[PDB]
Amino acid sequence: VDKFGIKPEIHHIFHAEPKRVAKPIAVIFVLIIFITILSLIVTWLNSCAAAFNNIPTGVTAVYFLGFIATIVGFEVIFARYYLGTSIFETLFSSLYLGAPGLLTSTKFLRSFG
Amino acid sequence: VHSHADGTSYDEEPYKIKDKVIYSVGFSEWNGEEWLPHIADDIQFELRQVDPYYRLTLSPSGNDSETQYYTTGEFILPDRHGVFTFLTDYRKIGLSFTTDKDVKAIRHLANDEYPRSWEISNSWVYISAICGVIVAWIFFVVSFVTTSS
Amino acid sequence: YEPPATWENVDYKRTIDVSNAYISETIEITIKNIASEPATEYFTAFESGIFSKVSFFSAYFTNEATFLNSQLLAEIRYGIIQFPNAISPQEEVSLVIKSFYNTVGIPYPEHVGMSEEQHLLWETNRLPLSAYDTKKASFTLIGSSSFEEYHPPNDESLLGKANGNSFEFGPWEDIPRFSSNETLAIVYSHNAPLNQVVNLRRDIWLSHWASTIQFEEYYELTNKAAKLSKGFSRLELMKQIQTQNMRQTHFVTVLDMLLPEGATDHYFTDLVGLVSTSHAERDHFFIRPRFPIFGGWNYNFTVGWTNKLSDFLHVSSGSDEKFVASIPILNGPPDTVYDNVELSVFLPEGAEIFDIDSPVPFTNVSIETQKSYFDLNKGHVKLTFSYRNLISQVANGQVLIKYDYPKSSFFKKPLSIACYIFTALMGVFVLKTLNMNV
Amino acid sequence: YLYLFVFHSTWVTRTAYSSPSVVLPSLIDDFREAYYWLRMNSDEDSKVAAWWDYGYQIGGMADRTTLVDNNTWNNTHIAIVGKAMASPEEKSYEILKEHDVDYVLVIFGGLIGFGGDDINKFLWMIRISEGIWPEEIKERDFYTAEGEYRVDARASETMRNSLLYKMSYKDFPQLFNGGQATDRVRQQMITPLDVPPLDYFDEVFTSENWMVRIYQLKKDDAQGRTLRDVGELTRSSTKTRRSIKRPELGLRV
Amino acid sequence: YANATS
Amino acid sequence: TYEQLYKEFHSSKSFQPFIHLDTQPKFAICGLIVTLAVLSSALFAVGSKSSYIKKLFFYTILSVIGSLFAGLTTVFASNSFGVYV
Amino acid sequence: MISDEQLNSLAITFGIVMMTLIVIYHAVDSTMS
Amino acid sequence: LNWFDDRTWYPLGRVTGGTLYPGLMTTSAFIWHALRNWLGLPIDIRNVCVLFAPLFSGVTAWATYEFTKEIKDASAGLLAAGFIAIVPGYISRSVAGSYDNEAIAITLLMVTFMFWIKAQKTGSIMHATCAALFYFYMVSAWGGYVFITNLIPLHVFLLILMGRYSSKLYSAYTTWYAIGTVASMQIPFVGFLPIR
Amino acid sequence: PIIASVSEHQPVSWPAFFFDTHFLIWLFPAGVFLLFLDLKDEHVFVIAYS
Ligand SMILES: *[C@@H]1O[C@H](CO)[C@@H](O[C@@H]2O[C@H](CO)[C@@H](O[C@@H]3O[C@H](CO[C@H]4O[C@H](CO)[C@@H](O)[C@H](O)[C@@H]4O)[C@@H](O)[C@H](O[C@H]4O[C@H](CO)[C@@H](O)[C@H](O)[C@@H]4O[C@H]4O[C@H](CO)[C@@H](O)[C@H](O)[C@@H]4O[C@H]4O[C@H](CO)[C@@H](O)[C@H](O)[C@@H]4O)[C@@H]3O)[C@H](O)[C@H]2NC(C)=O)[C@H](O)[C@H]1NC(C)=O
Ligand SMILES: CCCCC/C=C\C/C=C\CCCCCCCC(=O)O[C@H](COC(=O)CCCCCCCCCCCCCCC)COP(=O)([O-])OCC[N+](C)(C)C
Ligand SMILES: CCCCC/C=C\C/C=C\CCCCCCCC(=O)O[C@H](COC(=O)CCCCCCCCCCCCCCC)COP(=O)([O-])OCC[N+](C)(C)C
Ligand SMILES: CCCCC/C=C\C/C=C\CCCCCCCC(=O)O[C@H](COC(=O)CCCCCCCCCCCCCCC)COP(=O)([O-])OCC[N+](C)(C)C
Ligand SMILES: C[C@H]1CC[C@]2(OC1)O[C@H]1[C@H](O)[C@@H]3[C@H]4CC[C@@H]5C[C@H](O[C@H]6O[C@@H](CO)[C@H](O)[C@@H](O)[C@@H]6O)[C@@H](O)C[C@@]5(C)[C@@H]4CC[C@@]3(C)[C@@H]1[C@H]2C
Ligand SMILES: C[C@H]1CC[C@]2(OC1)O[C@H]1[C@H](O)[C@@H]3[C@H]4CC[C@@H]5C[C@H](O[C@H]6O[C@@H](CO)[C@H](O)[C@@H](O)[C@@H]6O)[C@@H](O)C[C@@]5(C)[C@@H]4CC[C@@]3(C)[C@@H]1[C@H]2C
Ligand SMILES: C[C@H]1CC[C@]2(OC1)O[C@H]1[C@H](O)[C@@H]3[C@H]4CC[C@@H]5C[C@H](O[C@H]6O[C@@H](CO)[C@H](O)[C@@H](O)[C@@H]6O)[C@@H](O)C[C@@]5(C)[C@@H]4CC[C@@]3(C)[C@@H]1[C@H]2C
Ligand SMILES: C[C@H]1CC[C@]2(OC1)O[C@H]1[C@H](O)[C@@H]3[C@H]4CC[C@@H]5C[C@H](O[C@H]6O[C@@H](CO)[C@H](O)[C@@H](O)[C@@H]6O)[C@@H](O)C[C@@]5(C)[C@@H]4CC[C@@]3(C)[C@@H]1[C@H]2C
Ligand SMILES: C[C@H]1CC[C@]2(OC1)O[C@H]1[C@H](O)[C@@H]3[C@H]4CC[C@@H]5C[C@H](O[C@H]6O[C@@H](CO)[C@H](O)[C@@H](O)[C@@H]6O)[C@@H](O)C[C@@]5(C)[C@@H]4CC[C@@]3(C)[C@@H]1[C@H]2C
Ligand SMILES: C[C@H]1CC[C@]2(OC1)O[C@H]1[C@H](O)[C@@H]3[C@H]4CC[C@@H]5C[C@H](O[C@H]6O[C@@H](CO)[C@H](O)[C@@H](O)[C@@H]6O)[C@@H](O)C[C@@]5(C)[C@@H]4CC[C@@]3(C)[C@@H]1[C@H]2C
Ligand SMILES: *C(=O)c1ccc(-c2c3ccc(=[N+](C)C)cc-3oc3cc(N(C)C)ccc23)c(C(=O)[O-])c1
Ligand SMILES: *[C@@H]1O[C@H](CO)[C@@H](O[C@@H]2O[C@H](CO)[C@@H](O)[C@H](O)[C@H]2NC(C)=O)[C@H](O)[C@H]1NC(C)=O
Ligand SMILES: *[C@@H]1O[C@H](CO)[C@@H](O[C@@H]2O[C@H](CO)[C@@H](O)[C@H](O)[C@H]2NC(C)=O)[C@H](O)[C@H]1NC(C)=O
Ligand SMILES: *[C@@H]1O[C@H](CO)[C@@H](O)[C@H](O)[C@H]1NC(C)=O
Ligand SMILES: [Mn+2]
Repeated sequence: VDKFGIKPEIHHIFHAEPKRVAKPIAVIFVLIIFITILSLIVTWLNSCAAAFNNIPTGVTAVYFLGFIATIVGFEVIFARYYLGTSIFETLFSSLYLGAPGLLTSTKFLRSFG
Repeated sequence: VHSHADGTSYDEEPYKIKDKVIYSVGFSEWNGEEWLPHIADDIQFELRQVDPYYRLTLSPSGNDSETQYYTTGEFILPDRHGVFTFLTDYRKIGLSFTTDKDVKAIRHLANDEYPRSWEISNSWVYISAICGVIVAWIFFVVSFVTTSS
Repeated sequence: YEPPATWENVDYKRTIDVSNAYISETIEITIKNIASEPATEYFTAFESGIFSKVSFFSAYFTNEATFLNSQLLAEIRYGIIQFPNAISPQEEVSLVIKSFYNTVGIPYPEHVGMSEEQHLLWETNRLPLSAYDTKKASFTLIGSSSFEEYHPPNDESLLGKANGNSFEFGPWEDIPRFSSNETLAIVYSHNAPLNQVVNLRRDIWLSHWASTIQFEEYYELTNKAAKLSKGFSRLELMKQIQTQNMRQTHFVTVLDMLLPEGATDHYFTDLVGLVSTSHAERDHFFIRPRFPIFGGWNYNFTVGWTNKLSDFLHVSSGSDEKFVASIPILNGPPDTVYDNVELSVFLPEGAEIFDIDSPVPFTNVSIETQKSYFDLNKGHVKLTFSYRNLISQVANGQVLIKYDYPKSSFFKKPLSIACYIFTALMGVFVLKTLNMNV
Repeated sequence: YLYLFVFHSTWVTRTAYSSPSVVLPSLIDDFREAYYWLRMNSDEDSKVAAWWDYGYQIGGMADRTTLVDNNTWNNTHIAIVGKAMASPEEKSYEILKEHDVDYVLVIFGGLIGFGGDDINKFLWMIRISEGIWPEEIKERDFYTAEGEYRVDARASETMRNSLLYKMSYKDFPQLFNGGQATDRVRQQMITPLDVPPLDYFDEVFTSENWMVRIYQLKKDDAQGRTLRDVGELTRSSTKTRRSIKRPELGLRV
Repeated sequence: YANATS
Repeated sequence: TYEQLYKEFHSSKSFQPFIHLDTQPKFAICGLIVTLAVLSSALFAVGSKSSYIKKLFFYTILSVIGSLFAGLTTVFASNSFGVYV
Repeated sequence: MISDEQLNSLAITFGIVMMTLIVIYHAVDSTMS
Repeated sequence: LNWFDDRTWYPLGRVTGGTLYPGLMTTSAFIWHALRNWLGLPIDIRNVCVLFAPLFSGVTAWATYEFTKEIKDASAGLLAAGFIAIVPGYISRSVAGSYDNEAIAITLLMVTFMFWIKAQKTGSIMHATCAALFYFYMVSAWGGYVFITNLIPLHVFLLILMGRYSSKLYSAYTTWYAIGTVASMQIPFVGFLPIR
Repeated sequence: PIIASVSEHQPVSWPAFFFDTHFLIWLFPAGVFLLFLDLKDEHVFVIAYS
């Protein structure tokens, strides 16, 4: 009776996509982390750990600002990589920031330390 | 003819696991002087790798002047990748034998086709940690260079 | 549309030659004007398919030695022959028309053996097709050893007789115009390969610093002869070889390329590497493909060589910076037909083309640039011609290019390399004059 | 000792480690001839079955689809190929037809004494097939009764009827006048009565030195007769064809 | 010694 | 136009090379030596511990000479290896 | 192009020169220091 | 990186992006692009892949010189470079035409080791970071990276048993492990293997 | 059964060690012995590698 009649239907059976945690518990843990970071910053400031005493002045100041800009800058670049920016644009912005940023940072560290 | 359920052809964007697609084919009969729409209720479409992953009976959708058109109401491609065959083998005793085959590759999901980290509630705790760490690191560097021992 | 019947044909003699892989036709035509108005034009009739497959078309006087102006016009199609000086209203003219088509007869038995002889079936109109009535006509077939007819007609007059390597047809003595109704189907014996180059990309590179011209040709060859029944059996091929059957066979075993005199540095490769079975003799380059090319098989390959620039490039007399190059359009095997030719000439970087001309009509011409081994700037000037139906030894003309190349452009290339190196050196100096110490 | 080191290194490099495997010196260029034939005279969407050793090269030089290659990540698939290459031609036909195969490519060095041909690898193919399917493919049936691995008139009847054997030694005794060939890799003599015919495959290409042989799976019969019976029908003309009697067929369904 | 049968 | 150009081409002198190909290998081998000498000297000048206003001057002149030589020898060597420019 | 014997001679010459110069360097480094 | 070819392992295909070490192809393509656009030399890709290994033999020689200079001195390094330049055990798999994973791997390996030595005896964080970056390069280029993953710890472990622990050891090994481990999981063929 | 069949995964005979290293094969053990009599951390790395 094979080779001749009609064959029954077949339907694929798909697997299960992973379950995701309910949003309130994740929100609670994000609040925990935010409180922890606020704790860290206030702990630093309350103690004399960070006292902002050796602030550069004069010409060294601008070098300081260049060092700060290079540091924040790279971070910003990475954030934009996290948002969707390509890897080639990331490497090009990294080179453009890293040449003069490296010069300014080396000069700051060589003149203030 | 098979295509995406929306209507996009295969060549505009090749297939991919768990996609939605539609298949259609027309049949006509010769009675000696004319070509007339053929009406049958037991034609079947198969999607096979070596074994039939799908086997679906076709329903009539739209008659033309000479050809009756059958379709497979939109279905979902399996979650397995590989080279599949879309096949219509109309082999019924007493009539001519019909064979339509199409060999097409069904691809895996790309790296930029998964859901992003900010869309899964679980990752929310892990992004926050990383984000907080980076901010603290910046403050630490500043506070390190602006303090005196 | 029909051209006005200003002429009448005293006599019509059509001889078709089938010796080569293309059809050659010579018409002996005697014409006299039948109107009182003087007319300097004559029109030639061609069927749509024959018109598309026409490669070469020319005409002259049976007495003079120079050619008239014969141009194709673009569903019988027409070619126009122009007369230098007008004719009397009633006077005789003796024309000789020659044409070469890109078509050939298909094998009548499509599948034959490795050693069997081949026969081809060719279909052409039997009575003279023309737009001017003819009062005498004749047809002849030459080039083969045996001629037969496929489904001959009952009427005795519409039949032919054999001579030595010849086949004459009926000497009819009154034909009306546009009488292309009966179609003749002839079967003849052609036991040679039918070579067909589906695409040729011929690249000529000119260099003033080295004083060399380099030719690189990429062939895409096919064999339109009978297919092999029973498939290929290397044993049978070897038993044919060792039997010393050097008979004219219809598969390609060795090609003979005819190169310009004085060529050097020959090479023969294909898409998979370098082929070692090639041998150079004076003016000739013999080539053996990886496998014999039987009916229906393809082979895409590449040949190349070098020549002295002083044979193709001359200097203008008014200034030492205007050059004229005369470059051959085809350098290939003896009996071959081409279906698409893209001929590219590469002039040096600073060259500005001033004048161009081709001896045969082309389908396209274009000018662009392309970068090469030391082209830091825009690159070599690429001048490309596109031709359609070309035949091996009837398209023997030469393309003429007149360009300008000042000494500034000659010396600017080492200068560009020097600027690159100097920039790198300045960069090294800059990198070694700043400290990154902490 | 330093200078001698230099000399020894140069000699070892020039002698042992400076030869490609796709061209053999003598030149013998039979791999690139059959690969370029596959690339020029076969449909672009064509599947070529062969042993896994020659996977990459095909995909790199013939530019056709393969079933296995050197990146041996799935072993069941390789076992399927080796079982097709180690079974009678009917079983091999069914297997290779299920996988939509068009061409089969074998390597044979019996004429020039290559040595790295397919027969040498046969016992390995067999071992893998045996591993996946122990009760269908038995290595002991490819030896003689005394334990020899022969290909002459003393070869076992299972080795004689395998696909690789008939696809390697076809038309080989007729290459020599008199009908007595010598396998230069095995030093055994082959007679035109040793090689049985192929009824399910057709030779489409043999390289100039017989190193690479490409066969094509023939299409099935329109009437539904087995390809074996079409072959017997061609190889047999008898006046008294058979008796009247009756078929032992079963009930029509 | 290559990635090939022996 | 074809006629006139043909007549011109067939009534003119041939191409005479600037420097013959057979000579260019020697010129390349000599210019490579000159380039090596000059450049290697300018690297010595870079290593020199003298003032900056004079190191710049010497380096620039030496590089402006070595680069001309290196370009010429690049052309000659490329032509001599079989890669015509 | 270059031949096979020529490339062999070139490789051997490069090796011999390299070994001789490393020996001279080692002798000067060990003797003068 | 997202390549799926339907011309190998016919009915199944192969996900070639995530089952392949993409370092060799990436380096060859970068060299091709740099020759074609920055030097104005459009060399055929086939020739690039053919001459890849003769080009990196010299870098392997230089890295062996540096490593041996880190061991004994510069004269020993010159001897080691001369040896590794022409020794047949390395030439067997780096002849012009041999375009396998090792054509570059033996180079990167050496470089990694060099940096690690400079990281182990000086205590530098920068040299440990360079060692980790070239270890990532080797993980992306060749599958025998696991050798290094087992050789650098063993070393450290031995130094602990001999009583030779120092703060330089902590600095070097901890920096290398952290950075190289987090970086080696980005190759899709490796994935979560460094932890399981 | 497959890893056992590839010619690159087989043990080595002694001549192949002399074929690939002319005389470096009997300087290699001596150099390891000489690195043991002056044990530094870098040398321990070389010994374990060896
Ligand atoms: C490496 O290469 C090798 C060789 O190329 C690959 O190996 C192949 O892998 C295939 C799977 O991908 C495998 O095919 C399966 O074999 C299963 C076992 O078959 C044998 O046993 C059964 C008895 O159980 C016999 O009847 C049969 O003849 C064999 O001897 C089958 O169970 C599978 O069949 C199912 O799938 C096919 C098509 O996918 C259907 O036609 C069939 O009807 C079955 O379908 C059911 O299951 C699927 C999900 O798998 C459902 O979607 C479907 O709706 C059906 O579900 C109903 O039935 C199930 C019970 O099965 C029930 O639980 C459910 O509730 C429903 O009622 C399939 O035929 C090949 O045999 C195998 N080849 C070899 C030589 O080993 C290997 O994959 C490769 N590795 C890779 C790629 O990584
Ligand atoms: C202060 C300096 C800071 C910079 C530090 C620099 C390098 C850190 C060292 C190692 C980090 C490893 C992780 C980065 C991987 C980036 C690849 C990528 O980019 O592939 C990614 C994704 O493919 C992959 O994952 C596959 C893995 C890639 C394997 C690596 C290729 C091998 C090459 C080896 C190196 C060759 C040397 C050059 C040749 C000579 C493409 O990203 P996308 O284009 O889709 O952008 C979108 C950005 N979304 C995704 C975040 C939105
Ligand atoms: C950083 C340290 C690097 C150390 C060196 C590294 C690698 C080299 C070692 C071994 C490589 C062996 C190469 C074998 C040659 C194969 C081709 C061949 O054999 O050419 C020979 C010819 O040769 C020669 O006459 C060359 C003569 C002198 C060459 C110029 C000096 C070379 C300078 C090199 C750098 C130049 C750049 C200057 C920038 C300052 C065959 O010519 P043909 O008949 O085929 O030409 C076609 C026929 N016509 C001649 C008519 C066209
Ligand atoms: C960013 C990193 C850049 C690294 C380099 C930096 C700066 C210098 C750049 C280039 C200097 C010249 C390089 C020439 C290489 C092409 C030769 C070729 O390709 O030769 C092959 C065959 O071999 C040869 O004949 C020469 C053999 C000796 C080659 C010696 C090479 C020494 C250097 C090794 C590394 C070279 C760079 C690696 C990437 C190519 C071309 O054979 P064919 O059949 O295609 O044509 C043949 C011509 N018919 C078709 C007309 C017959
Ligand atoms: C690098 C460190 C620092 C940076 C950061 O941490 C890691 O990485 C940032 C991400 O970029 C996150 C944003 C992603 C985009 C997302 C858009 C949503 O809205 C869209 O929703 C679509 C569908 O619903 C509509 O189609 C659209 O139109 C509509 O804009 C919005 O709700 C939330 C938002 C903005 C995410 C917030 C947190 C961010 C900024 C994260 C930071 C904390
Ligand atoms: C002193 C401070 C000054 C402010 C700042 O720090 C230093 O420096 C700013 C930068 O200029 C950033 C912007 C860059 C351009 C970027 C374009 C985005 O478009 C994307 O949108 C995604 C979906 O949301 C798509 O997926 C992507 O493909 C698509 O590129 C847009 O959304 C965000 C935007 C504007 C960035 C936001 C963060 C900014 C403002 C940074 C701040 C933190
Ligand atoms: C102290 C440090 C550590 C903490 C941190 O830096 C400072 O400050 C955190 C913020 O709290 C950020 C979260 C805000 C909530 C936000 C919800 C979004 O979901 C949207 O989704 C859209 C699509 O449906 C819907 O339209 C919208 O309505 C819906 O809100 C989600 O994308 C991103 C998420 C979770 C942010 C992640 C990063 C966090 C944690 C940041 C860290 C970097
Ligand atoms: C500083 C770097 C760059 C320079 C270089 O590396 C070190 O050092 C170069 C050497 O000088 C090499 C040449 C040696 C001479 C040798 C002669 C042969 O000449 C043939 O031609 C006729 C000639 O009279 C006759 O017939 C026969 O002698 C013979 O057949 C020729 O084939 C090869 C050739 C020229 C070598 C090529 C490679 C060179 C240029 C080497 C470079 C790579
Ligand atoms: C400071 C520098 C300056 C001086 C120099 O270095 C130190 O000191 C020179 C040596 O004299 C070297 C030669 C030795 C003889 C050797 C013979 C080979 O020829 C055959 O020798 C047979 C033997 O068994 C083989 O059987 C054959 O295979 C092999 O071809 C030849 O290839 C290389 C050659 C000539 C050496 C080349 C380098 C030389 C000239 C060296 C100079 C560069
Ligand atoms: C001290 C040591 C010892 C103990 C241990 O380490 C620390 O701690 C264990 C964890 O419990 C780990 C498992 C968690 C579940 C996790 C699921 C992932 O599945 C992903 O697979 C991708 C395909 O690439 C998909 O794309 C993704 O969607 C999908 O999430 C899988 O890859 C890894 C796996 C199994 C973890 C690794 C092993 C375990 C057991 C770890 C041990 C080795
Ligand atoms: C790996 O299995 C393997 C590598 C090298 C050799 C080998 C030769 C291979 C190819 C050759 N050509 C075709 C030029 C010659 C070879 O000669 C050799 C000589 C020795 N000696 C001197 C002991 C060693 C190996 C080779 C083989 C192989 O034995 O065929 C195998
Ligand atoms: C070799 O040349 C032939 C002739 O041009 C190519 O054949 C053509 O291939 C394309 C694509 O497959 C088809 O669309 C054409 O119909 C073919 N033409 C003929 C006359 O057969 C062939 O593709 C070339 N092969 C390679 C590997 O380049
Ligand atoms: C002649 O010139 C070119 C032949 O190369 C053709 O026109 C161009 O064809 C290229 C090929 O893709 C296109 O990219 C261009 O857009 C086309 N136009 C131009 C202006 O370049 C065509 O054969 C001919 N063009 C004509 C007659 O205008
Ligand atoms: C199509 O429509 C119906 C069938 O649903 C029937 O009238 C006939 O088959 C067709 N009609 C016309 C007008 O073509
Ligand atoms: Mn390998």
